[PDB]
Amino acid sequence: MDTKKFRGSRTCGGGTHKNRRGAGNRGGRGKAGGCKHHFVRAMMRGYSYGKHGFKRPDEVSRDVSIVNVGELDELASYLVEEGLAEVKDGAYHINLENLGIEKVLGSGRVTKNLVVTSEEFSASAREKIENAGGSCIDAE
Amino acid sequence: ATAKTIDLTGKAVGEVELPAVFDADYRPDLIKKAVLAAQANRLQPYGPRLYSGMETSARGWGSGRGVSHVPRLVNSSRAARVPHAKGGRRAHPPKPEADRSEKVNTKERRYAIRSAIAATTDPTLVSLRGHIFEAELPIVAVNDLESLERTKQVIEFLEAAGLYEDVLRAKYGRHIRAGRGKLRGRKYKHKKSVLIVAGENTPILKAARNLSGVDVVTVDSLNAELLAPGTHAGRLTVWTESAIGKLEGAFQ
Amino acid sequence: MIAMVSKQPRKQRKARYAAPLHIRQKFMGARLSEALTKEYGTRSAAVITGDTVKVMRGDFKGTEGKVQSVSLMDGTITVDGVISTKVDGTEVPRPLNPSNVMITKLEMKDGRRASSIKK
RNA sequence: UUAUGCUAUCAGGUGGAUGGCUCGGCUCAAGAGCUUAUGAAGGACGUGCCAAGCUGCGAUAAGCCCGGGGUAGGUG
RNA sequence: CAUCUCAGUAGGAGCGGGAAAAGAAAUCAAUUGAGAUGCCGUAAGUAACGGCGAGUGAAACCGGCACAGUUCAAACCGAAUCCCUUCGGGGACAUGUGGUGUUGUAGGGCUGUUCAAACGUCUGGCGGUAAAAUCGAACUUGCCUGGAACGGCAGACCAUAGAGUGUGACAGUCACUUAGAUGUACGCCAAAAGACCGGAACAUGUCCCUGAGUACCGUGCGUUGGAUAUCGUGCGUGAAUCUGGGGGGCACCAACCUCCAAAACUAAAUACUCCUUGAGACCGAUAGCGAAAUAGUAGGGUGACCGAACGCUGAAAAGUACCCCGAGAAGGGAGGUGCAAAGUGCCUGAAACCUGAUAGUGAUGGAACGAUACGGCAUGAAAGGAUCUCUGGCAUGAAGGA
RNA sequence: GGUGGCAAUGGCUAACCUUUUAUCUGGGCAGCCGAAGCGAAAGCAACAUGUGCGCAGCCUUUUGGCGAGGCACGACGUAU
Ligand SMILES: [Mg+2]
Ligand SMILES: [Mg+2]
Ligand SMILES: [Mg+2]
Ligand SMILES: [Mg+2]
Ligand SMILES: [Mg+2]
Ligand SMILES: [Mg+2]
Repeated sequence: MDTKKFRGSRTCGGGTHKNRRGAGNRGGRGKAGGCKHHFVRAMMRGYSYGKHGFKRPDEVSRDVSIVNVGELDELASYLVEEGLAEVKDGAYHINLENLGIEKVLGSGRVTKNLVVTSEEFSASAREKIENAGGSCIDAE
Repeated sequence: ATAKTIDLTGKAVGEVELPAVFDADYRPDLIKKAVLAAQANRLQPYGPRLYSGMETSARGWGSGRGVSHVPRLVNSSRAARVPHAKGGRRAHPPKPEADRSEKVNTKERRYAIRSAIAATTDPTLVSLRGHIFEAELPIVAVNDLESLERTKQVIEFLEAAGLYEDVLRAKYGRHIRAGRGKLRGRKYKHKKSVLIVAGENTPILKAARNLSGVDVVTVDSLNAELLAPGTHAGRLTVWTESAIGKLEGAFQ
Repeated sequence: MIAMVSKQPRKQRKARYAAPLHIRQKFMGARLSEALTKEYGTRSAAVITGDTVKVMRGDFKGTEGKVQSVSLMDGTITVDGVISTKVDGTEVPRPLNPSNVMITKLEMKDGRRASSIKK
C-alpha cells in the first residue's frame, strides 16, 4: 500500500489497532474453513467439494485442430499467394495436412470452388462445400 | 530526405537523400520508457549480510522484573535481536535476490529509437536542450571522416564545421559533484556534447575518443541512452555516407 | 603501475598508504631543470641527498640549497635555508614535499645513478 | 539591595548530538583451488638496548644463506 | 486433531576432490520413429496422491550448453606372461599369467577368401602463456586575493593519454599513473616431423560360448505423484539359456514393435567460496561484520557457552621560552608560537543539567502554565513599512438608523 | 485500474548465441495466451446478420427521417 499516504495515521487504514494481528483476522491460512464458516465464499469462488467423472490417459486421447469453411474460403487467395494452395484449372486445391488442421467444420458461406483434402468432415461442411460445386477428398 | 554534405574543409560537395528513419514523429513517453528500462537493467544487487543483527541467544525476562518485555542477554540486561534495540536487525532491508530488471517489447523499443533518431533533425529540440551550434541540421560528412587518426585533425574538422564551442562548453562545465557520491567513485558531473556515428569500425573511434563530451559509436551500437541522455532527445550528432547507407531499414 | 581498474579512491589510498618500501622511492620524484631534461631525456627525476633544489611553492618561493636528508616513510625532504624557529629560539629544518621543488644540480656519486634515472 | 523564588535571553562549565572526512564493512562478477609421519592446522613458553600488548620469528629466535629486480638510505 | 503437513527438513555417523555423482539401453515411443550421461528452458501447478479436506506433485516429446567411446568373464591356443633385484638371482602362476573377444533387423570362436592398417601411446620442442619489473606526451607562465594557488583575470601547449589518487584550497600539462608498448628465471601448453600395438568386410553350421540364491514371485514395513500400475529390503520360495530371455503403467492368451540385465571404466557443459582481482542508485562510526581490529578482546559462566566501548591537533610540533605566586614535575598569572588555540581522548561543539548577569515581577496570595482584546515597563542596528505610524478636515456611503 | 506498442496475414518470446565486461545491437517459433463450444466419457460441431425499439451524430419543413455502439427477439451447436 501507499506507505507515504499513512505517515501520521497510526492505524494505517485498518481500523482499530486490534486488527491485523495474524492468521485469526483472516479466518485461517490458505483456503481454510472449507464448509464451516467460509462455505458461501467457497461456493462462489469455484472451490466446491466433490469429485465428478473420470479421465482417460493422455497416451490415447487427442485434441483435433479445427478450421471452418468460411475461414478457409475467405483466405484462399492469400493461401495460393503463399504457395500453400494450388490453382489448377481455376478450382483451388487446398490440402489441410500441410497447414496442420485435422478437421473441417461448416460455419460460414462458401462461394469459390474448393477441392479440400483432409481427414475429417462434419456433415454440414461437406454439404456446404459440394453445394458450391467443389469436391472433398478424405485424405489418407 | 536531402541534406548538404560537408567535407573536412567545410565545403558542400554533394546532396544525399536520407533514408526513411529520419522521417518520424516525436514521442517523449516511448523514449522515456526505453531509457529507464536500460538504466534499470544496468543495476547491480546489494544488501546486508544473511544473519546480520540476529546471531544471538537472547531471552526475555518475562513479567515481574519491572522492565520491558524485549529479549535481553543471558548474562546481562542489554536488549538485542529486535529492530528497535541497538545492534539489532533491520526491519525490511534490501535483499540481493530482488530482481529490478525491466522489460520493453522489441517493437516499441525500435519505435522509440527511431523517434529519437528523427529528433536530431529538428533545430529547436537540439537548441533548447542545451547545446550550442552554428550548422545546418542534420550534419552529414563524407566517408573520409573514418580515416582521421589524430585528435588534432578531429579538432580541426569540428572547428571548421561549427561544433567546437559545444566541446569547449563540455570541457569547462566539468565540476565537482555534491554529496556522498564523491567518496564512491563519482567525483565529477560531466556534460554531453556531440555524438559521431560511423558505419564500421575504423580509426576514428580511437581518435575522437579523448575529446571532452564526445562519444563515438558505430551504427550497430546505437541505443536510447546515447540519443536521449536523461530522457531528453535533441543530442548533437554527426553522420557519414556509410552510416546513412546502413539505415535504410535499420530499425524498422 | 596500477591500471584503470583502480578508479576507486579506497584502492588508490590503500596502495599509497601500505606500500612496499621499494615503491616509496618512486614517490621522491621532482621535476628537472631545462638543461637536465634536455641532456638526460627524462622529464623528471628522483631527489637524493646532496643535490641543489629550487623551492617553487609555499613560503620559500625561490630559495635554493642542498637536500640535507630524505625519509622514505614520511615522504618529505629537508632543505638548506628552509627552517622554523622554536619558542625559545632554535632554528629547525622544516620538511617539504619533493613535488614542490626543482632539481638544478644532480649529485653523481653512486655510479649507478645515471642508469637509475633512466632505463 | 525584596529574602527564598517564577518567566525569557546572554556568558561560562559539563556533555558529546549535528555537519564534513574515512587505510573499514557488505553484495555481485571474473579467476584459482587441496595440504600433512621429510611431522600439518592449532596451542603453550620464549625472543627486542631501553619492550607491557599485538604482529613476526624459534636457543642461528621482529631473524641466517643464494639468484634476480631496485637504488640511497634502514632499524614492524 | 490422529492419516496428511512441517519434511527426508533441523540434527547425527561414515567417506572424499578441486570438483564430485552419473554415463554408453534387457531405454523411450506408437502404429512406420529416436539413439550414452549431466545441466538450463518448457511441458505444469497438468497427470497422479489425499479425513478426495488442507495440501503434495512429476516424467517423456521439443529447444539449447557441451560432445567420446570402450574394457573384462567364456568359447580357441596352454606359460608363449607379470613384478623385485646387489643383475648373480628371487617371487607370482596349470585352483590359469598372456594372446584372440566383447554383441541383438544377434555377436564371437572353429573352417575358407579379400582389403590392409582407423583411433590411441611415446620422442620432438616451431611457437604461445609467462615474477618482481622497464618506458610512457604537454606550464609549475604573468597580475589579484590569500598563511599557502590546483582559484579569478590574461597567455602557451598535449591527447591511441580529459580513468583516478597525492601535493599548504577546485590539477590533462607538479608527482604516481592512464592510453600504448617492451622484459622476464622456474614452470605449463603445443604445431611440423619420427617410432610404436593394430584394423575393416565376405562365405559356410544336430558345431561350441555369451555374468544365479540372480531375474521373477508370495508376504510385512518405509518411501514415492506412482494410483490392483514408484523405488528400497526383512523373511520365505525360486528359472531358462538362442529352437533362448526381458519390456510395451490390473492378470492371462494371441498379433505386432523394441531391446540383451544380474561385471568395469570414462573427459566437457554444472555446484561452491578460505583465497586473488574488479565493480557498486550499497553503509558512513548507536550505521556497516560481534570487531575502522593491543576484537572473539576486556568481561561473564564449574562447563557447554554468552560477549562489549573506544576514529579526527596543525600546512609545518613551530607541543608554550623567560618572570611572579605556590610545599610542588600540581595549578594560576603575565608573556609568547601559529591565518586561526585547534593546548594533547586537542575538527565543529546542540539539548537536558549547573554557575553568574541582564529585563519584567515579587513576602494579602489560587492553579493545565495558554488563545483573543486593551494597558504598564524594557527593547525595536541588519534582514520589515515612509500617502507608512499618529492626529484631524472633506466627498460617496451597504445592512441598520436615532 | 491509468498510460502505451502491435493486432486474426494475432501478441510475446524462454534458455542460449553474438557481449567487444554484467549495459547494448541482431538472432532464438521450443513454448504460452487468443482463434469453438458442449459433455463424466466415447463423440459430435454453430448466425462473417433474419426482425424490432432507439442514444449520440448527420439531414430536415425544428417535426420527422437515417441510425455505428446498446437493448429485446428469432434461428442454430451440444448435454440431459
Ligand atoms: Mg550490526
Ligand atoms: Mg581425511
Ligand atoms: Mg557407473
Ligand atoms: Mg513430500
Ligand atoms: Mg591522465
Ligand atoms: Mg559498531
